[PDB]
Amino acid sequence: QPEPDMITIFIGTWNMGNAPPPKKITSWFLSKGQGKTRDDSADYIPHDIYVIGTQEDPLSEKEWLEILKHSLQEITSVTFKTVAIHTLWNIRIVVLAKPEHENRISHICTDNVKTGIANTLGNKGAVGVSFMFNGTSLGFVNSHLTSGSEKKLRRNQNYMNILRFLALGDKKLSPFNITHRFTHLFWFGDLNYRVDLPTWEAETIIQKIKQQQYADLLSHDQLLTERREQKVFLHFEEEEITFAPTYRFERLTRDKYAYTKQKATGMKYNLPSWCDRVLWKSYPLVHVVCQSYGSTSDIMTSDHSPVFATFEAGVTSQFVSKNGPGTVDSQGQIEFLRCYATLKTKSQTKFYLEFHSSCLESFVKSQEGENEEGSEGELVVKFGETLPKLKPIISDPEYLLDQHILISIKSSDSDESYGEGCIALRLEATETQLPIYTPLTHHGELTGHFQGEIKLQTSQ
Ligand SMILES: CN1CCN(C(=O)c2ccc(F)c(F)c2)CC1
Ligand SMILES: CN1CCN(C(=O)c2ccc(F)c(F)c2)CC1
Repeated sequence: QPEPDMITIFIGTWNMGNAPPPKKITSWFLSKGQGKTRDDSADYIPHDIYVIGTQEDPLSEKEWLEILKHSLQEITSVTFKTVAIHTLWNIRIVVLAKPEHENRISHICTDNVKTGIANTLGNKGAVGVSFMFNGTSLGFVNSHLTSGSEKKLRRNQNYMNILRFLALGDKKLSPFNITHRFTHLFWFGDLNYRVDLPTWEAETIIQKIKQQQYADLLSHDQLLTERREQKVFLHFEEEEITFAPTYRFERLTRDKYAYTKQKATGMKYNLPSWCDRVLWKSYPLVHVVCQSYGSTSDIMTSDHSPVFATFEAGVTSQFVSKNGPGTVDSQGQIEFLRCYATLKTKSQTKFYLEFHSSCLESFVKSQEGENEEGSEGELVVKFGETLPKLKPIISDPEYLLDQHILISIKSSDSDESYGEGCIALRLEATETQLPIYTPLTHHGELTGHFQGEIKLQTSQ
Protein backbone atom coordinates (compact mmCIF):
# COMPACT_ATOMS: atom_id res chain seq x y z
CA GLN A 1 0.00 0.00 0.00
CA PRO A 2 2.02 3.04 -1.27
CA GLU A 3 2.48 6.20 0.87
CA PRO A 4 0.77 9.27 -0.59
CA ASP A 5 2.62 12.21 -2.16
CA MET A 6 -0.57 14.35 -2.15
CA ILE A 7 -3.55 14.66 0.19
CA THR A 8 -6.62 16.80 0.11
CA ILE A 9 -7.57 18.95 3.10
CA PHE A 10 -11.00 20.46 3.86
CA ILE A 11 -11.03 23.66 5.92
CA GLY A 12 -14.34 24.93 7.27
CA THR A 13 -15.03 28.06 9.27
CA TRP A 14 -18.44 28.88 10.68
CA ASN A 15 -19.54 31.44 13.26
CA MET A 16 -22.67 29.61 14.50
CA GLY A 17 -24.19 32.67 16.22
CA ASN A 18 -24.74 30.73 19.48
CA ALA A 19 -27.52 28.68 17.74
CA PRO A 20 -27.68 24.95 17.13
CA PRO A 21 -27.10 23.94 13.53
CA PRO A 22 -29.88 22.74 11.24
CA LYS A 23 -30.39 19.01 10.69
CA LYS A 24 -28.43 18.89 7.41
CA ILE A 25 -25.05 20.62 6.94
CA THR A 26 -23.65 18.33 4.22
CA SER A 27 -23.43 21.20 1.62
CA TRP A 28 -20.61 22.67 3.77
CA PHE A 29 -18.41 19.53 3.52
CA LEU A 30 -19.27 19.13 -0.19
CA SER A 31 -18.09 22.72 -1.03
CA LYS A 32 -21.51 23.56 -2.57
CA GLY A 33 -23.10 27.04 -2.68
CA GLN A 34 -21.49 30.26 -3.94
CA GLY A 35 -17.90 30.97 -5.02
CA LYS A 36 -15.33 28.43 -6.23
CA THR A 37 -17.33 25.21 -5.68
CA ARG A 38 -16.48 21.53 -5.95
CA ASP A 39 -17.62 19.46 -8.95
CA ASP A 40 -20.58 17.10 -8.30
CA SER A 41 -18.52 14.21 -9.70
CA ALA A 42 -16.33 14.43 -6.54
CA ASP A 43 -19.14 14.27 -3.98
CA TYR A 44 -18.42 10.70 -2.81
CA ILE A 45 -14.59 11.16 -2.75
CA PRO A 46 -13.57 11.81 0.87
CA HIS A 47 -10.98 14.46 1.69
CA ASP A 48 -8.02 12.97 3.58
CA ILE A 49 -8.32 15.47 6.49
CA TYR A 50 -11.26 17.67 7.55
CA VAL A 51 -10.52 20.66 9.82
CA ILE A 52 -13.59 22.39 11.21
CA GLY A 53 -13.34 25.76 12.96
CA THR A 54 -16.36 27.19 14.75
CA GLN A 55 -16.94 30.45 16.59
CA GLU A 56 -19.91 31.26 18.84
CA ASP A 57 -20.36 27.48 19.03
CA PRO A 58 -23.11 26.61 21.60
CA LEU A 59 -22.64 22.81 21.44
CA SER A 60 -20.64 20.53 23.65
CA GLU A 61 -17.65 18.83 22.04
CA LYS A 62 -19.63 15.58 22.12
CA GLU A 63 -22.65 17.12 20.44
CA TRP A 64 -20.60 18.66 17.62
CA LEU A 65 -18.47 15.52 17.08
CA GLU A 66 -21.64 13.44 16.66
CA ILE A 67 -23.00 15.88 14.03
CA LEU A 68 -19.68 16.15 12.17
CA LYS A 69 -18.88 12.43 12.07
CA HIS A 70 -22.40 11.37 11.02
CA SER A 71 -22.41 14.16 8.37
CA LEU A 72 -19.17 12.84 6.82
CA GLN A 73 -20.27 9.18 7.12
CA GLU A 74 -23.49 10.06 5.23
CA ILE A 75 -21.53 11.81 2.41
CA THR A 76 -18.67 9.33 2.09
CA SER A 77 -19.72 6.02 3.83
CA VAL A 78 -16.41 6.41 5.77
CA THR A 79 -16.25 6.56 9.54
CA PHE A 80 -13.59 9.23 10.25
CA LYS A 81 -11.21 9.11 13.19
CA THR A 82 -10.94 12.06 15.57
CA VAL A 83 -7.36 13.41 15.46
CA ALA A 84 -7.97 16.35 17.83
CA ILE A 85 -10.60 18.64 19.28
CA HIS A 86 -9.84 21.81 21.25
CA THR A 87 -12.16 24.49 22.60
CA LEU A 88 -11.51 27.95 24.11
CA TRP A 89 -14.80 29.46 25.33
CA ASN A 90 -17.01 29.17 22.19
CA ILE A 91 -14.09 28.88 19.71
CA ARG A 92 -13.44 25.31 18.60
CA ILE A 93 -11.33 23.26 16.21
CA VAL A 94 -12.00 19.62 15.20
CA VAL A 95 -9.61 17.56 13.05
CA LEU A 96 -10.94 14.37 11.47
CA ALA A 97 -8.97 11.96 9.28
CA LYS A 98 -9.72 8.92 7.13
CA PRO A 99 -9.03 5.71 9.11
CA GLU A 100 -6.23 4.68 6.67
CA HIS A 101 -4.27 7.75 7.91
CA GLU A 102 -4.41 6.89 11.63
CA ASN A 103 -0.87 5.38 11.71
CA ARG A 104 0.51 8.18 9.43
CA ILE A 105 -0.45 10.91 11.98
CA SER A 106 1.63 11.61 15.08
CA HIS A 107 2.93 14.43 17.29
CA ILE A 108 -0.57 15.87 17.76
CA CYS A 109 -0.46 19.26 19.59
CA THR A 110 -3.28 21.60 20.64
CA ASP A 111 -3.14 25.08 22.13
CA ASN A 112 -5.12 28.29 22.51
CA VAL A 113 -4.41 32.00 22.87
CA LYS A 114 -6.71 34.44 24.68
CA THR A 115 -6.46 37.94 23.12
CA GLY A 116 -6.99 41.36 24.79
CA ILE A 117 -6.60 42.68 28.42
CA ALA A 118 -9.30 43.17 31.18
CA ASN A 119 -12.44 44.50 29.25
CA THR A 120 -11.20 42.93 25.93
CA LEU A 121 -10.11 39.55 27.53
CA GLY A 122 -12.82 36.88 27.85
CA ASN A 123 -14.27 35.85 24.50
CA LYS A 124 -11.84 36.41 21.52
CA GLY A 125 -8.74 34.39 20.66
CA ALA A 126 -7.65 31.32 18.80
CA VAL A 127 -7.36 27.54 19.02
CA GLY A 128 -4.98 25.42 16.98
CA VAL A 129 -3.85 21.93 16.16
CA SER A 130 -0.64 20.59 14.65
CA PHE A 131 0.61 17.14 13.75
CA MET A 132 2.92 15.24 11.47
CA PHE A 133 1.46 13.45 8.45
CA ASN A 134 4.32 11.08 7.54
CA GLY A 135 7.27 13.46 6.71
CA THR A 136 5.09 16.62 6.50
CA SER A 137 4.18 18.99 9.35
CA LEU A 138 0.67 20.52 9.28
CA GLY A 139 -0.65 23.38 11.40
CA PHE A 140 -4.20 24.74 11.69
CA VAL A 141 -5.38 27.91 13.46
CA ASN A 142 -9.01 28.93 14.05
CA SER A 143 -9.18 32.53 15.32
CA HIS A 144 -12.14 34.69 16.34
CA LEU A 145 -10.71 38.23 16.15
CA THR A 146 -12.07 41.48 17.62
CA SER A 147 -15.35 42.67 16.05
CA GLY A 148 -16.40 46.09 14.80
CA SER A 149 -15.70 48.05 11.62
CA GLU A 150 -13.46 50.61 13.41
CA LYS A 151 -11.19 47.95 15.05
CA LYS A 152 -9.01 46.71 12.19
CA LEU A 153 -5.84 47.67 14.14
CA ARG A 154 -7.03 45.58 17.13
CA ARG A 155 -7.57 42.64 14.75
CA ASN A 156 -4.02 43.08 13.48
CA GLN A 157 -2.77 43.12 17.09
CA ASN A 158 -4.83 39.99 17.85
CA TYR A 159 -3.15 38.29 14.85
CA MET A 160 0.37 39.11 16.15
CA ASN A 161 -0.46 37.90 19.67
CA ILE A 162 -1.83 34.61 18.31
CA LEU A 163 1.18 33.85 16.06
CA ARG A 164 3.59 34.82 18.87
CA PHE A 165 2.00 32.84 21.67
CA LEU A 166 0.30 29.82 20.10
CA ALA A 167 2.57 26.88 21.01
CA LEU A 168 2.21 24.27 18.28
CA GLY A 169 4.66 22.08 16.38
CA ASP A 170 8.22 21.14 17.28
CA LYS A 171 9.27 22.93 20.52
CA LYS A 172 12.97 22.45 19.46
CA LEU A 173 12.29 25.08 16.73
CA SER A 174 12.68 27.62 19.52
CA PRO A 175 13.45 30.77 17.44
CA PHE A 176 10.44 30.12 15.17
CA ASN A 177 6.78 31.04 15.57
CA ILE A 178 3.92 29.10 13.97
CA THR A 179 4.46 30.99 10.67
CA HIS A 180 7.69 28.95 10.18
CA ARG A 181 7.06 25.64 12.01
CA PHE A 182 4.93 23.86 9.37
CA THR A 183 5.23 22.63 5.82
CA HIS A 184 1.63 23.86 5.45
CA LEU A 185 -0.12 26.27 7.85
CA PHE A 186 -3.84 27.04 7.42
CA TRP A 187 -5.24 30.02 9.32
CA PHE A 188 -9.01 30.55 9.23
CA GLY A 189 -11.87 31.81 11.30
CA ASP A 190 -14.11 34.77 11.95
CA LEU A 191 -11.33 37.23 11.29
CA ASN A 192 -13.97 40.00 11.48
CA TYR A 193 -12.47 42.36 8.89
CA ARG A 194 -15.17 44.48 7.29
CA VAL A 195 -15.99 46.25 4.04
CA ASP A 196 -14.96 49.84 4.81
CA LEU A 197 -17.60 51.94 3.08
CA PRO A 198 -19.83 54.62 4.63
CA THR A 199 -22.90 53.50 6.61
CA TRP A 200 -25.06 55.60 4.18
CA GLU A 201 -23.97 53.17 1.38
CA ALA A 202 -25.61 50.06 3.02
CA GLU A 203 -28.41 49.73 0.46
CA THR A 204 -25.99 50.38 -2.42
CA ILE A 205 -23.77 47.56 -1.10
CA ILE A 206 -26.79 45.21 -0.89
CA GLN A 207 -27.67 46.11 -4.51
CA LYS A 208 -24.14 45.23 -5.62
CA ILE A 209 -24.31 41.86 -3.79
CA LYS A 210 -27.65 41.02 -5.50
CA GLN A 211 -25.99 41.69 -8.88
CA GLN A 212 -23.03 39.51 -7.86
CA GLN A 213 -20.75 42.52 -8.45
CA TYR A 214 -18.15 42.19 -5.71
CA ALA A 215 -15.18 44.17 -7.18
CA ASP A 216 -16.03 47.63 -5.66
CA LEU A 217 -16.71 45.88 -2.32
CA LEU A 218 -13.51 43.73 -2.25
CA SER A 219 -11.45 46.87 -3.02
CA HIS A 220 -12.60 48.12 0.45
CA ASP A 221 -12.24 44.80 2.34
CA GLN A 222 -10.05 45.56 5.33
CA LEU A 223 -8.23 42.23 5.27
CA LEU A 224 -7.19 42.66 1.60
CA THR A 225 -6.16 46.32 2.15
CA GLU A 226 -4.28 45.62 5.42
CA ARG A 227 -2.50 42.66 3.73
CA ARG A 228 -1.60 44.88 0.73
CA GLU A 229 -0.07 47.44 3.19
CA GLN A 230 1.86 44.61 4.95
CA LYS A 231 0.05 45.25 8.27
CA VAL A 232 -1.15 41.63 8.82
CA PHE A 233 -0.84 38.12 7.41
CA LEU A 234 2.50 38.83 5.75
CA HIS A 235 3.48 35.99 3.38
CA PHE A 236 0.09 34.26 3.54
CA GLU A 237 -2.11 33.39 0.54
CA GLU A 238 -5.89 33.66 0.08
CA GLU A 239 -7.88 32.42 -2.91
CA GLU A 240 -9.88 35.04 -4.81
CA ILE A 241 -13.26 35.67 -3.21
CA THR A 242 -16.17 35.03 -5.62
CA PHE A 243 -18.97 34.49 -3.03
CA ALA A 244 -21.21 37.05 -1.39
CA PRO A 245 -20.34 38.56 1.99
CA THR A 246 -20.98 35.96 4.68
CA TYR A 247 -22.13 38.39 7.39
CA ARG A 248 -24.51 39.78 8.69
CA PHE A 249 -27.69 37.86 7.65
CA GLU A 250 -31.13 37.73 9.16
CA ARG A 251 -31.44 34.18 10.50
CA LEU A 252 -33.60 31.49 8.77
CA THR A 253 -33.23 33.06 5.30
CA ARG A 254 -30.28 34.32 3.19
CA ASP A 255 -32.47 36.93 1.45
CA LYS A 256 -31.69 39.76 3.91
CA TYR A 257 -28.58 41.40 5.25
CA ALA A 258 -29.30 42.82 8.74
CA TYR A 259 -26.89 45.74 8.91
CA THR A 260 -28.70 48.46 10.92
CA LYS A 261 -27.62 49.38 14.46
CA GLN A 262 -29.54 47.73 17.31
CA LYS A 263 -29.15 47.48 21.10
CA ALA A 264 -28.11 43.81 20.48
CA THR A 265 -25.17 45.10 18.34
CA GLY A 266 -24.03 47.78 20.82
CA MET A 267 -25.60 50.31 18.45
CA LYS A 268 -23.04 49.35 15.74
CA TYR A 269 -23.74 48.95 12.02
CA ASN A 270 -22.72 45.67 10.48
CA LEU A 271 -22.40 46.42 6.76
CA PRO A 272 -22.16 43.23 4.69
CA SER A 273 -18.62 41.86 5.09
CA TRP A 274 -16.37 38.91 4.38
CA CYS A 275 -15.74 38.17 8.07
CA ASP A 276 -15.14 34.45 7.53
CA ARG A 277 -11.88 33.56 5.80
CA VAL A 278 -9.29 30.88 5.01
CA LEU A 279 -5.63 31.74 4.42
CA TRP A 280 -2.55 29.58 4.16
CA LYS A 281 1.24 29.68 4.16
CA SER A 282 3.35 26.78 2.84
CA TYR A 283 7.11 26.41 2.66
CA PRO A 284 8.67 27.52 -0.63
CA LEU A 285 8.23 25.18 -3.65
CA VAL A 286 5.85 22.78 -1.87
CA HIS A 287 2.73 21.89 -3.84
CA VAL A 288 -0.42 23.55 -2.48
CA VAL A 289 -3.43 24.33 -4.66
CA CYS A 290 -6.78 25.69 -3.55
CA GLN A 291 -9.53 23.64 -5.24
CA SER A 292 -12.57 25.37 -3.63
CA TYR A 293 -13.30 28.55 -1.68
CA GLY A 294 -16.90 29.53 -1.09
CA SER A 295 -19.89 29.78 1.18
CA THR A 296 -23.00 27.65 1.66
CA SER A 297 -26.42 29.01 0.72
CA ASP A 298 -28.69 26.53 2.58
CA ILE A 299 -27.41 26.70 6.25
CA MET A 300 -29.27 29.62 7.81
CA THR A 301 -29.35 29.15 11.64
CA SER A 302 -26.59 31.74 12.12
CA ASP A 303 -26.11 35.39 11.12
CA HIS A 304 -23.00 34.06 9.30
CA SER A 305 -22.87 31.56 6.45
CA PRO A 306 -20.34 28.74 6.67
CA VAL A 307 -17.21 29.07 4.51
CA PHE A 308 -15.36 26.14 2.92
CA ALA A 309 -11.96 25.83 1.33
CA THR A 310 -10.22 22.73 0.01
CA PHE A 311 -6.61 22.13 -0.88
CA GLU A 312 -4.27 19.72 -2.57
CA ALA A 313 -1.20 19.56 -0.43
CA GLY A 314 2.10 17.89 -1.15
CA VAL A 315 3.31 15.43 1.49
CA THR A 316 6.42 13.31 1.86
CA SER A 317 7.07 9.80 3.26
CA GLN A 318 8.83 8.91 6.60
CA PHE A 319 12.23 8.17 4.90
CA VAL A 320 14.66 5.52 6.18
CA SER A 321 18.12 4.89 4.70
CA LYS A 322 20.88 2.45 5.75
CA ASN A 323 22.59 5.54 7.33
CA GLY A 324 20.15 8.15 8.75
CA PRO A 325 18.04 8.44 10.76
CA GLY A 326 20.50 7.68 13.59
CA THR A 327 23.62 8.97 11.83
CA VAL A 328 24.73 11.33 9.06
CA ASP A 329 25.16 10.23 5.41
CA SER A 330 28.56 11.58 4.26
CA GLN A 331 27.46 11.51 0.54
CA GLY A 332 25.24 14.53 1.41
CA GLN A 333 26.22 18.14 2.27
CA ILE A 334 24.71 21.63 2.25
CA GLU A 335 27.06 24.61 1.85
CA PHE A 336 25.79 28.21 2.35
CA LEU A 337 28.27 30.44 0.32
CA ARG A 338 28.74 34.28 0.26
CA CYS A 339 25.66 34.85 2.36
CA TYR A 340 24.59 38.07 3.99
CA ALA A 341 21.68 39.27 6.03
CA THR A 342 20.26 42.77 5.54
CA LEU A 343 18.53 43.86 8.76
CA LYS A 344 16.24 46.83 9.53
CA THR A 345 17.54 46.97 13.20
CA LYS A 346 19.50 49.95 14.60
CA SER A 347 21.25 47.73 17.23
CA GLN A 348 25.07 47.17 16.84
CA THR A 349 25.46 43.67 18.48
CA LYS A 350 27.26 40.95 16.55
CA PHE A 351 24.97 38.33 15.00
CA TYR A 352 25.15 34.58 14.38
CA LEU A 353 22.90 32.20 12.46
CA GLU A 354 21.08 29.04 13.46
CA PHE A 355 20.14 26.48 10.78
CA HIS A 356 17.23 24.21 11.76
CA SER A 357 15.91 21.32 9.74
CA SER A 358 14.56 17.77 10.23
CA CYS A 359 17.25 16.75 7.66
CA LEU A 360 19.88 17.53 10.40
CA GLU A 361 20.49 15.54 13.60
CA SER A 362 20.27 18.91 15.46
CA PHE A 363 20.40 22.61 14.74
CA VAL A 364 23.70 24.23 13.69
CA LYS A 365 25.09 27.52 15.09
CA SER A 366 27.36 29.64 12.85
CA GLN A 367 30.24 31.86 13.86
CA GLU A 368 29.44 35.58 14.15
CA GLY A 369 29.10 37.53 10.91
CA GLU A 370 30.93 40.76 9.99
CA ASN A 371 28.76 43.90 10.31
CA GLU A 372 28.97 46.62 7.60
CA GLU A 373 26.78 49.74 6.95
CA GLY A 374 24.42 49.52 3.90
CA SER A 375 24.34 52.56 1.51
CA GLU A 376 20.69 53.48 2.47
CA GLY A 377 21.20 53.30 6.32
CA GLU A 378 20.84 49.46 6.92
CA LEU A 379 22.85 46.81 8.80
CA VAL A 380 24.46 44.19 6.47
CA VAL A 381 25.84 41.11 8.25
CA LYS A 382 28.37 39.26 6.03
CA PHE A 383 29.09 35.54 6.61
CA GLY A 384 31.46 35.02 3.63
CA GLU A 385 32.48 31.34 3.13
CA THR A 386 32.78 30.93 6.94
CA LEU A 387 29.42 29.06 7.41
CA PRO A 388 29.46 25.50 8.81
CA LYS A 389 28.92 22.74 6.18
CA LEU A 390 25.52 21.11 7.08
CA LYS A 391 25.54 17.31 7.33
CA PRO A 392 22.15 15.79 6.40
CA ILE A 393 21.05 12.40 7.83
CA ILE A 394 20.08 11.09 4.34
CA SER A 395 21.89 11.84 1.03
CA ASP A 396 19.27 10.40 -1.34
CA PRO A 397 18.11 13.28 -3.60
CA GLU A 398 14.50 11.91 -3.50
CA TYR A 399 14.56 12.87 0.20
CA LEU A 400 16.98 15.84 0.34
CA LEU A 401 15.52 17.93 -2.51
CA ASP A 402 12.15 17.90 -0.65
CA GLN A 403 13.63 19.45 2.55
CA HIS A 404 13.84 22.97 3.88
CA ILE A 405 16.30 24.89 6.04
CA LEU A 406 14.93 27.34 8.61
CA ILE A 407 17.32 30.23 9.38
CA SER A 408 17.33 32.46 12.44
CA ILE A 409 19.71 35.41 12.83
CA LYS A 410 20.39 35.95 16.54
CA SER A 411 22.07 38.66 18.61
CA SER A 412 25.31 37.49 20.29
CA ASP A 413 24.47 39.91 23.19
CA SER A 414 20.91 38.63 23.96
CA ASP A 415 20.59 35.32 21.95
CA GLU A 416 17.30 36.66 20.77
CA SER A 417 16.21 36.14 17.09
CA TYR A 418 16.07 39.32 15.01
CA GLY A 419 14.68 37.45 11.97
CA GLU A 420 13.48 34.08 10.75
CA GLY A 421 13.18 32.67 7.23
CA CYS A 422 13.13 29.47 5.19
CA ILE A 423 15.15 28.14 2.21
CA ALA A 424 13.92 25.30 -0.02
CA LEU A 425 16.38 22.58 -1.11
CA ARG A 426 14.20 22.00 -4.24
CA LEU A 427 17.07 23.27 -6.41
CA GLU A 428 17.41 23.46 -10.18
CA ALA A 429 20.79 21.62 -9.90
CA THR A 430 23.06 19.81 -7.41
CA GLU A 431 26.85 20.28 -7.05
CA THR A 432 26.17 23.80 -8.50
CA GLN A 433 26.30 27.21 -6.70
CA LEU A 434 22.78 28.66 -6.98
CA PRO A 435 21.18 31.84 -5.62
CA ILE A 436 19.03 31.58 -2.48
CA TYR A 437 16.79 34.14 -0.83
CA THR A 438 14.31 34.47 2.03
CA PRO A 439 12.68 37.46 3.64
CA LEU A 440 13.26 37.56 7.38
CA THR A 441 10.46 38.24 9.87
CA HIS A 442 10.20 38.50 13.63
CA HIS A 443 6.81 38.26 15.34
CA GLY A 444 5.50 37.97 11.75
CA GLU A 445 6.73 41.46 10.74
CA LEU A 446 9.42 42.07 8.10
CA THR A 447 12.83 42.66 9.71
CA GLY A 448 15.25 41.99 6.85
CA HIS A 449 16.43 39.58 4.21
CA PHE A 450 18.89 36.72 3.83
CA GLN A 451 20.53 36.02 0.48
CA GLY A 452 23.52 34.28 -0.97
CA GLU A 453 24.27 31.01 -2.71
CA ILE A 454 23.85 27.33 -1.90
CA LYS A 455 25.69 24.22 -3.18
CA LEU A 456 23.86 20.90 -2.42
CA GLN A 457 25.59 17.51 -2.69
CA THR A 458 23.28 14.46 -2.84
CA SER A 459 24.21 10.78 -3.45
CA GLN A 460 23.34 11.22 -7.19
C1 LIG B 1 -8.77 11.84 21.52
N1 LIG B 1 -7.64 11.43 21.07
C2 LIG B 1 -7.49 10.05 21.21
C3 LIG B 1 -6.08 9.64 20.80
N2 LIG B 1 -5.87 9.94 19.43
C4 LIG B 1 -5.39 8.98 18.50
O1 LIG B 1 -5.16 7.84 18.81
C5 LIG B 1 -5.20 9.30 17.05
C6 LIG B 1 -3.94 9.26 16.51
C7 LIG B 1 -3.81 9.52 15.16
C8 LIG B 1 -4.94 9.77 14.41
F1 LIG B 1 -4.83 10.00 13.09
C9 LIG B 1 -6.21 9.80 14.97
F2 LIG B 1 -7.29 10.07 14.22
C10 LIG B 1 -6.34 9.56 16.31
C11 LIG B 1 -6.15 11.32 19.11
C12 LIG B 1 -7.43 11.85 19.73
C1 LIG C 1 0.07 34.05 -5.54
N1 LIG C 1 0.53 34.77 -4.59
C2 LIG C 1 1.87 35.15 -4.77
C3 LIG C 1 2.41 35.94 -3.57
N2 LIG C 1 1.56 37.03 -3.25
C4 LIG C 1 2.00 38.41 -3.24
O1 LIG C 1 3.14 38.64 -3.50
C5 LIG C 1 1.01 39.53 -2.89
C6 LIG C 1 0.65 40.46 -3.87
C7 LIG C 1 -0.25 41.48 -3.56
C8 LIG C 1 -0.79 41.55 -2.28
F1 LIG C 1 -1.67 42.53 -1.90
C9 LIG C 1 -0.43 40.63 -1.32
F2 LIG C 1 -0.99 40.77 -0.08
C10 LIG C 1 0.47 39.61 -1.61
C11 LIG C 1 0.24 36.58 -2.99
C12 LIG C 1 -0.30 35.84 -4.22
